[PDB]
Amino acid sequence: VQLVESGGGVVQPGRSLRLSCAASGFSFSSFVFHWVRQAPGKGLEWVAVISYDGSNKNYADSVKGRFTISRDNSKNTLFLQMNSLSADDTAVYYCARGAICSSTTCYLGDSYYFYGMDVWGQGTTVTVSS
Amino acid sequence: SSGNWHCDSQWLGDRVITTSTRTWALPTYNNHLYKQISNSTSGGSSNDNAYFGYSTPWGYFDFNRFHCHFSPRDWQRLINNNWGFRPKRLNFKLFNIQVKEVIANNSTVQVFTDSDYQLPYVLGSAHEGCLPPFPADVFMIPQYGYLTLNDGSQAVGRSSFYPSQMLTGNNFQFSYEFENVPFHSSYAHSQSLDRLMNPLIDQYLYYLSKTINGSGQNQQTLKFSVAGPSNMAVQGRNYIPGPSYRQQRVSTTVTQNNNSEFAWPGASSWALNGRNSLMNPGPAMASHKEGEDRFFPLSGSLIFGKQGTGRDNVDADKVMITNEEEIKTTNPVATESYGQVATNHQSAQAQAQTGWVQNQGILPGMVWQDRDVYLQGPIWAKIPHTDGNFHPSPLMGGFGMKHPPPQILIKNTPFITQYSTGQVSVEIEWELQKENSKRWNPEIQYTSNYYKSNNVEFAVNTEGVYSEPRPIGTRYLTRNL
Amino acid sequence: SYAHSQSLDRLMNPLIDQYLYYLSKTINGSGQNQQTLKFSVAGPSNMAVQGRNYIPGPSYRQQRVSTTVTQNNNSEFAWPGASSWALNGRNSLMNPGPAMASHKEGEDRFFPLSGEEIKTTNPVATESYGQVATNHQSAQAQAQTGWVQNQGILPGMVWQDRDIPHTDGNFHPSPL
Amino acid sequence: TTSTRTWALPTYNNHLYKQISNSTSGGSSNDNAYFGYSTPWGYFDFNRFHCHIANNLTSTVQVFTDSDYQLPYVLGSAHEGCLPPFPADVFMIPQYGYLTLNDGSQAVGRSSFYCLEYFPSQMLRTGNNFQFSYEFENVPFHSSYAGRNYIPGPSYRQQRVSTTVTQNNNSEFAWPGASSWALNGRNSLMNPGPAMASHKEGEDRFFPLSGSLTNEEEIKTTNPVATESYGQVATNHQSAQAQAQTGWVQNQGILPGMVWQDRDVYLQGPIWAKIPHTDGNFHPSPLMGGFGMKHPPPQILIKNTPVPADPPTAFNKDKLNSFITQYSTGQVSV
Amino acid sequence: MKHPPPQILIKNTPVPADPPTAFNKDKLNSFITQYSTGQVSV
Amino acid sequence: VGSSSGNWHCDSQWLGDRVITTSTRTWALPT
Amino acid sequence: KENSKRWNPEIQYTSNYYKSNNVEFAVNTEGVYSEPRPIGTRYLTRNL
Amino acid sequence: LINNNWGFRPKRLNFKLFNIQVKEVIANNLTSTVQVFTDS
Amino acid sequence: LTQPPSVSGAPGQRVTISCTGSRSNIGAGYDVHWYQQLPGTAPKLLIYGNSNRPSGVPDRFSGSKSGTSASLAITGLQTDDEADYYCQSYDSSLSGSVFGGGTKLTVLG
Repeated sequence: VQLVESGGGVVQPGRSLRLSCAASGFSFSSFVFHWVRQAPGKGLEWVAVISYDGSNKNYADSVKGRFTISRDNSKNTLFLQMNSLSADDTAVYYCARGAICSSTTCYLGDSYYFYGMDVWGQGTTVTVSS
Repeated sequence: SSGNWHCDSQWLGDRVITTSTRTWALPTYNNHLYKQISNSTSGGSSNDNAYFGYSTPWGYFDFNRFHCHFSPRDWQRLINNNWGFRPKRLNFKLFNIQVKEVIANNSTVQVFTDSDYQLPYVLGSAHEGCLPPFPADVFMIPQYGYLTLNDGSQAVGRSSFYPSQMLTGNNFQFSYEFENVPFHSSYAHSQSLDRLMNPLIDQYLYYLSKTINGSGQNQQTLKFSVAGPSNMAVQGRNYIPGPSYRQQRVSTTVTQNNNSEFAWPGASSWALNGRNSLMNPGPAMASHKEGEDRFFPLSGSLIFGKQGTGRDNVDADKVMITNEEEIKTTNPVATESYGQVATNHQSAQAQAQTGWVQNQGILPGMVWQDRDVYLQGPIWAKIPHTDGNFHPSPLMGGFGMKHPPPQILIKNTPFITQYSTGQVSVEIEWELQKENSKRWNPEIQYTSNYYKSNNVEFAVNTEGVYSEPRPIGTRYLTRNL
Repeated sequence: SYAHSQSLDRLMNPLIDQYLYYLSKTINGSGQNQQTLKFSVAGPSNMAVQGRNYIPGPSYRQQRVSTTVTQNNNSEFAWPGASSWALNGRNSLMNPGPAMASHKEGEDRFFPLSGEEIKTTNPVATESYGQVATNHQSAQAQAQTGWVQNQGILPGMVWQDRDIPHTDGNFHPSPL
Repeated sequence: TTSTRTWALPTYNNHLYKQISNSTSGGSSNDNAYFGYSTPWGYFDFNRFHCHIANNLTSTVQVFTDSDYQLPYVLGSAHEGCLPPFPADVFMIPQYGYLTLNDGSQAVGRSSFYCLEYFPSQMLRTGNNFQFSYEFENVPFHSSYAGRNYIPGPSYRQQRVSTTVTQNNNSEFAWPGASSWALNGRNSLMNPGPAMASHKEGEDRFFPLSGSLTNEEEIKTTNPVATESYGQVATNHQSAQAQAQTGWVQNQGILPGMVWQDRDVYLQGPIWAKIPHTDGNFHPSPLMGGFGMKHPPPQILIKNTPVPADPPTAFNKDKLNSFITQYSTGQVSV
Repeated sequence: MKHPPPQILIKNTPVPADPPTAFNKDKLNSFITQYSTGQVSV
Repeated sequence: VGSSSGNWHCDSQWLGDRVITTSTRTWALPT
Repeated sequence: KENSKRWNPEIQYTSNYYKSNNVEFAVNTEGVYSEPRPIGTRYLTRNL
Repeated sequence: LINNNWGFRPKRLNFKLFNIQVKEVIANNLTSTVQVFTDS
Repeated sequence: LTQPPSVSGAPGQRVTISCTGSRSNIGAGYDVHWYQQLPGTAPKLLIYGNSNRPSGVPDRFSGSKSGTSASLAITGLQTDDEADYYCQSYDSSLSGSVFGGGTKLTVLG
């Protein structure tokens, strides 16, 4: 079971770069995926959460509208494309897969509440600087 | 006009009167024909899937789901305040008939009830076609059809083949009387069957604590101990938990599960005439024991589905699963063994041997709770006519009745392309069992999330689509056991 | 004094899907770490899985015997292969026993050793009542099932009789 | 019949409701996990057949019977605390305590706490008296006495134990080899369980491991032996190439056509039991013997009104924890 | 006013178009183009 | 002296549009 | 009483159902009665 | 109350005082009296 | 969701870390999942669910939930146990998960 990342680079403020996560060794469809961003000295920050088949996506507040999420099932890839980066976004990005559920709502089994991220990726450094 | 629009709820003392009016549309089914149907018409490869019967041009009216008669507020006003309810009187009206041709006006609509229960009663099997939960919706009447004896896809000698008031300024009505049924329980017991005891006092009964003196040879001895507070597992009890038929535990976390198909092969079932049928939903048993909430028994629950979900191979998030956790006090867990019996006689030459009861039929002393009803769930079922029955309450939940609400059959009188639209107002009256509890602390009961959201649960979205977010169950109040 | 024109499990309407769903697919297939829980409507095309309110009546399995002396085993199993009850250390044959279908439908040659219109509401005498999961299927081991030879009473059972001593209790006292 | 006795009622828990759970005794087993409460109230238990310093005059006694069955009913657990069988003895009144829901020893939110002070109750000084008349609901007569159409009753097998230790296996099988039932994950010993004969006729030195308090052997007519199978069933089909196979039935649910006897009552044994308030049940007669009832004799709750010691002249809002030592006594006729 | 004149609510009863032959559980999205007129006296 | 002048009444009744709450307590009054 | 015909269900008061050391509005192991939180009256909703 | 009702308000009041005891510092002082009245 | 800026304990002892939470966060009964990461390496789920250790996890690592504030008690502290721990839980009002503020356990040996 593996989860990787790619697409990182030096953006400079104001421009977009797609950030893609290719994954194999597990069924792509049966698991819900998360993106979690980590500043160098700051705790893990949860950037986005996308459900299986990508039917429903609910961003965090800070990034709302300036990111987008696309999940292509056929090639077993998770694509997070962003827009209008500021210098507050410079940090690692981890491709995650949600499984575990907060207990009482497991029966409803929603796209959200699968914040349990059993395994996740190697991360990639996206540095936004002039 | 031959009728008016009645939707409301009247909360009166120990009674509640619910009235629902819906606009409907009835087409022509089978082109005014009766036709044989079977499995071979679909090819019928599986013997377990083998069936035979006939499709009829007739429609029918299915109000048998609770959400037809209770707004989400009323279901809340009900379940939090009361220990039980049960229907008393039914009243039904078919008014404002309109007949169309294909669109221009015209004809009669035939409609009748079966009072003597002669025609096959198809309502209690939880089919779709119910009145729509949101009053603005318009529900297409579902076609009537039935099944009978069969061998493979062929019929057999015993198999059976099956007056109506005619109607545009006419109306149709009847009144129906529910036979006496017990209150469907809507509470959770504070105490568990094995915790009934007084923790502060000893019993006067004894249990056998030591069967040997120590380590060595020839140590056999009999030592007895008073059953008492420190050891509560061994005490004598007057009653035992209800019956059980084991279900395979399923982990709602995909990773925990086995990496092979096990849907059918590892499912519980009952066998009838060489045809195996999945045991669904089965006897009432608690879904999961406290400490694991993520597992569910395989068929031991009623699995509904969310709005916009349908047909084949939907994802896990789409379907909503009911919870039977509250009955964990008096009942064995669905995916756990009933208990243990001894399989042999201890000799001096042989150690005792035990075995895991997978399923247990009734024993004297067994008590149980039946399967909870849900706002989206069915109301009544029809007790079959047989020599004898036991605890006729239906296994999906609701009120078992030997004489349940009759069917209302309807069809258009015939060709010209024709369909009929109309109105329906159905009125059920319920008896309430009030909450007498002396419990000091405030109890758990239904509430909406006060936090901000994109939408309101149980309200329409920006496209007008209406959806019910989660299964809602009756038992929120607590009684002593 | 009559027989049913409907089997217990076919009481459904053939033209309408239930609003109930079941577990259609445990495994996506052909791979390691490839397990997905898909659900599907219970409907006419699959009539085994639908939810049902009532289950057929109790069973205590009878041994099977056939009219043709060749189909039968070449040994005498009349007493050794009989279903009995044991009362005060004395074994008594179970005759006729509870009411069960004498044979599966289509097969007229086989008959219960101590035992046919009840077949719709009652399990065949020779056939096991059903299956029960005998463990938890959780990765290390696949799910297992047992065979239930006899089944007591359960809420939601309905059954037919065959076509009272002074005691503290009796259930369905109608004479066997 | 009539009984009259003498009782002495102390002050329990310093007149305080105190939460209790196995964490006080350490609770090393999941089987024994419990969470519940204990009250300063006492209560009267006559539920067994053989039942049938200075003066402070102003200080009072509090008594009420709970006729709505709103409190936990502890009289059906076969506890000690009975009236003495011998009319001249003096007995002590057991403290009232109950239980509620738990996960482990900790409380679920569904747990229910009850303040008995919050029922209306009667207060008695040294001159007042108390009486009430309970009317029993209809129950069946307890039977005291000794090709087929009917079959013997149900069975849940017990392991057989010999009275002479040499015939018993050299191992600890009290709990390991015991019979039990599972409830939300906790295993609970099966006691006594179904009513069954304690031995086969002709072997009197054998008893059920947990099936008997005594010997029920009088019922061996209509009931099978606790330590024996219910009987045998075919497990397969015979064929030309497959011999007939059978297997033993170690537990047997109720079957149509069965007849059985209940458990006997003893001079020492209990009389009644409360049928739990539920959806469904079968043969409600209690398994420890005696008369099953939905509405048994109500619990008679009793405690002494606390009399505080001298409070300080300045005002202090803390509930008074200094009480005058007091106890009561009297006569009980039933 | 604490009790002004009550709001007088009005709408046309929706009349469906031709329903399909085989049953479809989905609520009806097809209706006949229509409006109503009349007299109001106050 | 040997007479009790009142009982212990503590309960609540739910009747129609009314609710009747009875609270009894014990007090101790110094000088 | 309330005649409210509001369709969606109200905000009510509940005791959160989760395993806890003690029960709210009950007595701790020394019998000290405790009111854990203030409870207001306003839950049901009206129109303005 | 707060879950099922729009409003409440008190109607009547019924007050009682009984089972008086008087102590002396401890034994019963049986002849002592207690002054109690309301200002209406 | 707030964690101590630093926690410090000596080898062979019992260290505890606790993340207090809001009603929108932990009042609802939502499970609190704990994570650890050795510095400069991908974080690993530690205590999935309220108190469960997954396959391939040391027995000593144990945590619970009470009130609004979950706690995590490590027993028999080892050198390998010095790393950053992170308390996550779902927040209702936000509608997205909120991780904690981060913590660095200090093995004092």
